Amino acid sequence: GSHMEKLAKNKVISIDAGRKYFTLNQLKRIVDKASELGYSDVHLLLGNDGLRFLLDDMTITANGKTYASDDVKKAIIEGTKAYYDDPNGTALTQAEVTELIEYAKSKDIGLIPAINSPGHMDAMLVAMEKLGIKNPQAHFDKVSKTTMDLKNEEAMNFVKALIGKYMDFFAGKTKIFNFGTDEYANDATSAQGWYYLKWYQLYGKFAEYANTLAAMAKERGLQPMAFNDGFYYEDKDDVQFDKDVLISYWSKGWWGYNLASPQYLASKGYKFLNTNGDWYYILGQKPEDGGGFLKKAIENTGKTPFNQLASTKYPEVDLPTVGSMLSIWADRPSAEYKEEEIFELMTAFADHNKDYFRANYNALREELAKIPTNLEGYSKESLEALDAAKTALNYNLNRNKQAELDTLVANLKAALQGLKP
Ligand SMILES: CC(=O)N[C@H]1/C(=N/O)O[C@H](CO)[C@@H](O)[C@@H]1O
Repeated sequence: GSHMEKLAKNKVISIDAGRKYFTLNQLKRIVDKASELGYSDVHLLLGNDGLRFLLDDMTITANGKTYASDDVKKAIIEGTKAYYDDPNGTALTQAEVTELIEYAKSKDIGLIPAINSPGHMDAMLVAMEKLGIKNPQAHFDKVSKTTMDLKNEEAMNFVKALIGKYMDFFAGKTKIFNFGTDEYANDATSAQGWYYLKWYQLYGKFAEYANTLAAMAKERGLQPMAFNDGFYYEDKDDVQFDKDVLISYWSKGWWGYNLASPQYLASKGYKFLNTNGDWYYILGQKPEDGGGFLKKAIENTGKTPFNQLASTKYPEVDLPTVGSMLSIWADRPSAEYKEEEIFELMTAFADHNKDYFRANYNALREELAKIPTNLEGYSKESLEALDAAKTALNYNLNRNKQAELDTLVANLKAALQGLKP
């Protein structure tokens, strides 16, 4: 409602760097563009099908043994390559992600990492086989290639420990950690995972897994995030979930795929990051394919309100959100990533919501850096003018006031150009 509240909401661009590889530089250009358009965060899937992030030390202790760091890396590379051997690269390094966090911090952009499980973990599944964990995959109408078997303790201990090490790295570097939990063995159930889980009475074990991951996150000072799919499926509460989880809500599903309504989750106390399916772009999707092609995503940045949760009509239904997230996915990871399409889409979201997005502070930052470090040998006339310009700076401006901001920075330049001994 207020100027302050709107700017305090999260405005997030999501990048699926799990299915598909992105260079440090491509990610830095995304954060750049995120900063310029007044976003607050970049949500970066690192484990999503492919596992595209390796820590310097990947030693894992589970199952009463330890798996050598070198073995863990080699296995993961193999797992990720088997999902998709991307010719542009395999995994980002620790040094790369650390630099991306520092860089994003310098531009007032948070990073929100995601490592997906128990679904979307093709690469982890293969890696576990290579490390001597047999049959880690869930098994329904056929053996899953995507999802871990909830009954396999050996696989479960390994993954939990692996997610731990990832969370240890992000602790004190990022505020939020997304553990995902979307799509339970959809490839093995004709996209009816949750129905299969309830049918087999494994849904309770699903919640246990999810609740464990939320507690792990919290223990290490990370806000846990997850997608909506798995929580209180079909609005039933026979099986309980951690209430502290930030729910990234993208859709209520479709016929026979009966996700909890956002009304039901709100009534359970959840906060949402509005990740509306309407805003999805899948790299390379064409009009003729239906779903999230670029021109529909761009049109929806106007048509679907900022605060509208999927399946609800806003403002008739008005549920509290912490902010909204626009998502770029790489379902066919060999599709070409075309920066400008993403930029055009980010820009369109920001342009239709100028009251939510910050102005562009990059020019201001450039100018503040041109301030001399000592500045003790200049006149008092020169410095009074620089004091007054520095004081008149406004960091609270939204995207409707670029001009108002540019003037302020112009005066800072003039005062800096105005100094003299
Ligand atoms: C949370 C989520 O969105 N999960 C999948 C998805 N579910 O509808 O659609 C996207 C685009 O097809 C996929 O890339 C996602 O991995």
